[PDB]
Amino acid sequence: MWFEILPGLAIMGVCLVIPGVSTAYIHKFTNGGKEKRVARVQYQWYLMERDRRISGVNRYYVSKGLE
Amino acid sequence: RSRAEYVVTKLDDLINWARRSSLWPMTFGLACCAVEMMHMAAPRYDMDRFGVVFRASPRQADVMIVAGTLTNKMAPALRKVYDQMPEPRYVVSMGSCANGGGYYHYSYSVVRGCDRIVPVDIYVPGCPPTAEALLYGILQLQRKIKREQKLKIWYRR
Amino acid sequence: MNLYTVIFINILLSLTLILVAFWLPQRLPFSMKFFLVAITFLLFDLEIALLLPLPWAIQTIKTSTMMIMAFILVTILSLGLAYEWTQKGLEW
Amino acid sequence: ELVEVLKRGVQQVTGHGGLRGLLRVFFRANDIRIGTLVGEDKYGNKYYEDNKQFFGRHRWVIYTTEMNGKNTFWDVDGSMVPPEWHRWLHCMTDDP
Amino acid sequence: SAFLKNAWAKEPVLVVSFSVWGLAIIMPMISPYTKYASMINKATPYNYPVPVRDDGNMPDVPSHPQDPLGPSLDWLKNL
Amino acid sequence: MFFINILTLLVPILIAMAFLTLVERKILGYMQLRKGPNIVGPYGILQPFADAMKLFMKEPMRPLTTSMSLFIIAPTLSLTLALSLWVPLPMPHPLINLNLGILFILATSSLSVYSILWSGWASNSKYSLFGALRAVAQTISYEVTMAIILLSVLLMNGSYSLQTLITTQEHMWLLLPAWPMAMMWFISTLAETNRAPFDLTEGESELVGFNVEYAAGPFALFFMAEYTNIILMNALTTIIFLGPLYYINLPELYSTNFMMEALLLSSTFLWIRASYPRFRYDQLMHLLWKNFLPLTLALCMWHISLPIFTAGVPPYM
Amino acid sequence: NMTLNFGPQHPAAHGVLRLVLELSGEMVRKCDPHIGLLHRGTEKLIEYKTYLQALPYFDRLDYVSMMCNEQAYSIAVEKLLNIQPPPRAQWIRVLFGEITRILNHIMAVTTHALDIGAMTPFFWMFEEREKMFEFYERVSGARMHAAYIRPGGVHQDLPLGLLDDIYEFSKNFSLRIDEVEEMLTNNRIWRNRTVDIGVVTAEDALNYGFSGVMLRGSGIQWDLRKTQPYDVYDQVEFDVPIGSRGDCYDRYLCRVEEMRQSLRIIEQCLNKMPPGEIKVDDAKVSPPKRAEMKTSMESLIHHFKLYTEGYQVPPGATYTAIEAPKGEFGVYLVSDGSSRPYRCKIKAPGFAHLAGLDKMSKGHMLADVVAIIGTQDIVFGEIDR
Amino acid sequence: TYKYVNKKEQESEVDMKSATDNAARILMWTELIRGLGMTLSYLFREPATINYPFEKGPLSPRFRGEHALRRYPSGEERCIACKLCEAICPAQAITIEAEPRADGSRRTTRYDIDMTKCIYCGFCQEACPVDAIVEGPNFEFSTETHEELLYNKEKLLNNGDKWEAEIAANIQADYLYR
Amino acid sequence: ASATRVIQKLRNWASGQDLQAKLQLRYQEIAKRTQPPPKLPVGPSHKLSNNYYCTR
Ligand SMILES: COC1=C(OC)C(=O)C(CC=C(C)C)=C(C)C1=O
Ligand code: SF4
Ligand code: SF4
Repeated sequence: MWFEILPGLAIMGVCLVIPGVSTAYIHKFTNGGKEKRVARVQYQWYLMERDRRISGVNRYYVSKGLE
Repeated sequence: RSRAEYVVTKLDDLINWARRSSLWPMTFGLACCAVEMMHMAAPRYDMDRFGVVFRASPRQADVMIVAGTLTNKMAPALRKVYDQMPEPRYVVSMGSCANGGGYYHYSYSVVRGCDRIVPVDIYVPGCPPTAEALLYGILQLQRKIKREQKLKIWYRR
Repeated sequence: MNLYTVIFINILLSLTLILVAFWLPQRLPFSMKFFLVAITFLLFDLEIALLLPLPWAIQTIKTSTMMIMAFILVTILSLGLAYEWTQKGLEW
Repeated sequence: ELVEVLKRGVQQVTGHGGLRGLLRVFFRANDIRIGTLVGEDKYGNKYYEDNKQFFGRHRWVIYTTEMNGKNTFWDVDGSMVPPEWHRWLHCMTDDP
Repeated sequence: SAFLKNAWAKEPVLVVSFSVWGLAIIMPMISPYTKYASMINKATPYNYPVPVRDDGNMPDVPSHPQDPLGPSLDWLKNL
Repeated sequence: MFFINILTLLVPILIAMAFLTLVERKILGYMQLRKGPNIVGPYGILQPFADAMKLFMKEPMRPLTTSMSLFIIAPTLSLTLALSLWVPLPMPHPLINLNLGILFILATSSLSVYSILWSGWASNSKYSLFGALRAVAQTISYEVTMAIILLSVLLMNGSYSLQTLITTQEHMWLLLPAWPMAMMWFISTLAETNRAPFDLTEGESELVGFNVEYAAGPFALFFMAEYTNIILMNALTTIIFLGPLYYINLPELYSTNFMMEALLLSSTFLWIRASYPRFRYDQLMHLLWKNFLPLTLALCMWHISLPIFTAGVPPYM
Repeated sequence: NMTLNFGPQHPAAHGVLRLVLELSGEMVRKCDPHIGLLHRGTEKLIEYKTYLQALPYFDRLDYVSMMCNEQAYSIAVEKLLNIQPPPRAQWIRVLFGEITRILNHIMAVTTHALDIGAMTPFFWMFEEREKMFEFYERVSGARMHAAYIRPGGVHQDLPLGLLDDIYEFSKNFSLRIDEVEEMLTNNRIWRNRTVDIGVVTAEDALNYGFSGVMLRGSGIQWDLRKTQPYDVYDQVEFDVPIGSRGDCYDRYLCRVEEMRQSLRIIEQCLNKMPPGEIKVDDAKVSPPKRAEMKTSMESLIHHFKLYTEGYQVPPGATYTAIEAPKGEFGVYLVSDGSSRPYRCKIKAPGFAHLAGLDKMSKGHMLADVVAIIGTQDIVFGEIDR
Repeated sequence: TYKYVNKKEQESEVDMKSATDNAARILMWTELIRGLGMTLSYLFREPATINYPFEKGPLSPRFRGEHALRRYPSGEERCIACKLCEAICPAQAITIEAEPRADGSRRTTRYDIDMTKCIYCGFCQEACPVDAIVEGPNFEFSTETHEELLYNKEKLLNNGDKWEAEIAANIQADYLYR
Repeated sequence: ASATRVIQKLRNWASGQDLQAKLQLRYQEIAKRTQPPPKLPVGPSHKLSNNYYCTR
């Protein structure tokens, strides 16, 4: 019966969600719980870099009004 | 278990399983035995289930099933296709026309067996060897492929 | 760099396979049609290029000229195609 | 509806002995289906019949673990079936 | 016309093909929004708007962004 | 961590590649009244790994008349480009997001046509050269409409970055609009992966050309490549035209639906293969240059006009 | 012109075919098919074998239409013996003859598609084909290569359950033709691959001796089953499916219709099969019954002589043609008074058809040739003999 | 009685409605979608394949299969070397030479069926007066070496003893027919 | 057979035909094996009188 084709599809599927969940949590871990900034245009890289200089060395650390 | 002998027995068991599970056969398609296998490829006795490829080019074929009479004009070819198949390769002779000359044994245009042209591993008997009968023969090839111990021989050589 | 890292792993994975694959085991076919296609292909491929900047050009303040230009390009090439059809070309 | 099919499925799985049995069948016979034992020959082969299924698959044999010495756990071949029970399996005679 | 008909039923791609070619060559000419594209894109502020000195002779320029003077995009709003 | 991510994208995809093969051999089976491979392993799950091992062990054959590089470069290039094109794909977050992402995918695909050309010249047998020339032509032709169909899309997306479409398709799939091209993207995706309706690249009844002289490890690498592509192109359909729902709070329902739509459209080309006879070589090019290219070029203009007079010019960035 | 041979191993070559093609580019300008790769010496071996022991050879000439082939030898030998089969036997030969044309057509239509690239039609029908062989096996003991149709009458009576089982197969078979009907008859891809390919004009078809669906496909109205009714084809009603134009599509459509028309003939045979004996009662021609040879001396003598020596058919020569599924299959049996034949020229619908490939495949691509061989339903056993 | 297949009875003049219906057929591949539906339908049908080792394709009593020589219930082999099984074999497979046994009975010193030569016609089954040579049910006798396929009297007699119970049942079922 | 109604309905529709009425797989409709013993009829020429071969 067709249901036997499912085992194979399942294994494919599980192996196609891993990548999307993986890439989207190894980003939120490396960037400090905040989505990796996407610097499409320089302004953004500038702002990002500015952030680095503002604190520690990493941009993800984010200083606030209390600074 | 711990012994260079045990590791070399288990790993061929692995190598033999891979060749056994995936035999991609290449049928020349001589005479009528090819039909009695087109029935094996068909739904009542699927061959793919067992890991058998319905259609495989010589260079990608593990098993050659010679179905049908090997005339003296197709002999020079069979050998070529057997010679051009990849090394790990096996031959299954199907039909009393191929394993022996069968009706047409005494003909002037029929080779009396493909064993004369290509070394043969399993001989499947029957004028139209039944399709289960070919499937039993292919399964017998799988039993022969399980028994082979190439790695063991290299170790104790 | 991040891309470089990914790509070299990509080549490595493929070279690894072929290497194991080779290590574990231990004259005049010519039809102008074919050449003609290749040519047409680039004439179209070049056009694809002149059409690729259209996403940035959409935001151009002119707009009228943009479309007037783009429509002329697509129309003149298509006519090229038209004549390709009319002529034995594209009729293999 | 769907529950019914799942139910009959459970019956099948739970039917062939414990998990041990299911694995014995799942891996060597490649079919978890339950039928009525129509007999056990002196070699050890066990024959079953499920008239509900199509003609092709209403009569099956679950070969033995060892025949004439040889281990037949995985290396099962058809000829293992005894000549007496061969015709019953091939539907030559409808009588066990 | 008759061929047109068969063309609609035989080789019914070109017909559609050309039809679109034209409909794209017309809608822009006649539409209540075509003008907006050159405006909506014109308005989008990408480069800093440099302020002009106040000679004090200009009543048109707004002295402050929020002033009631200057350009507005309420057309963009409620568009 | 980046490597971890590199591994998370490539390894799973490769495994998915393998099981697609199994799934292709069971869905085609049940459609043809046969169980398909279930005897090796449980329900055939170990079947893909089994022939992989058989293929690598069998002797790679270097024809007497064969280049030894344009022969080994060709499968390496095929696997490298296909696995590489999974690098910049939104799921929803891309591993290496590239501002000109779709141009990367179009360019990388284009490079695979060489592997076919190089393998055909390398074999030095007539069947290979004839097959390669027709093949390169098919692939290239189906690139010209393939590219124009994307340019129509982009102009309604605003950018070349595949990441933008997740924000473009937050209210409706791009199938509703632009369905006429989806179909034409789907058929072109079928040609570029040399799948069935368009499998003349390597027709079997016709020239049993691409892998004629390729066995064992080389066979496998392209092989792997084709199937990974089969997925990738289907996945690009599932981002560009069928936009999976995106919620910024939970990113995986995007990937969960991406999983579901990709599998169904991957299932569709499997279903197409069993259902249709293969087109003739010229019948294939007759479709693209006569039937599709005029449709695509005109609908391309409609997609430069729809934005302007509907005052909908898409926001860059 | 880049000479290239369609070598035997290739699947589209039916196992044995070496079509020397001259490729003027992809367009093929000339074909020189080199058959002979399966010539077994079938007709020089028959001269050394008695009439019964040569029957088997006729099941192997066209190997996809076994019984219709052995109905041509059986009719010939019967003519030369001025004996006629009993009434039940003639219906059984017509019943088995149409099961064979359904069997050949399922072979021809599905394998043609396998060559073009459609793979599923073959699997659906091949399951319906093993259902059919079973009927051969249940009546003769061999799935194919039965030897059931004997030179005089048929060999053994139908088992007591066969006609019910043939009804159940015929009852549901038409839906199965209907199903590939939907999957491969309107697909633009099939029509394009098949329509307007290998057109053969009516007079050219007669001149090239095509004599088959190839004759009927171009509109010539000739069926040896209605024109020269052999066996009982005079008491069964059917419509010859004449095609109009001759493209490989019209020929496909004709083959699908003949499968449907054969179901109409099979229906009549089950509905009207007479009670009676299956083999003529002359012990001189057909062997005596098992009980009789073991209780009556005249029967043992007749069994001993018939099996050891033979019928000894009277001296003469005959050309008997029957409509085999491929086309007109005829045996020119020349007979001396001896029990073993002198000559047996098997006319093969197929020797003529393959000759037509060069003319039919004119101005055609490499791919068209694969369709051209497919639409001739050529089995090289009949051509090579 | 004839029947035109693919002959258009008349020229239906295009009507917009007709044209649209057709154009839609070409543009939206309507018939192609029809074909996909058929295959999806079977995907849901039960597959017809049989587990080959566990289940076997049905063969009725007349199946010819593999040659065997039977023996009388007493234990005397049935063959009396009349040698017409040799005479009617089409392939020249059976070779028989005989001499009067010590008992004085007629028996075959050598009976060799060359199975590779045999084409399993089943005439030998037919010809034997004592019905000593029978077509046995077994079809699975594939052999690694060509010599094993050649069969002498001892293999066939042994084949006969192994399958006698089923051979007797099969002959029992079909003898009235013969 | 043995298919949940819904699958059957999908089957019948996708195919466009009542495939259930004419299933290909055979179930308890096929002639049972061991059909009764057959007493076949003896044809003409078995008369014990006026059966001279010279006349037939
Ligand atoms: C139906 O016609 C024929 C075929 O093509 C579909 C063949 O493939 C073949 C041989 C094919 C193979 C490789 C089994 C034969 C013998 C044949 O008769
Ligand atoms: S063996 Fe019997 S069946 Fe196979 S080919 Fe020779 S004759 Fe035809
Ligand atoms: S016929 Fe029967 S008995 Fe006479 S020899 Fe041959 S086998 Fe022995």
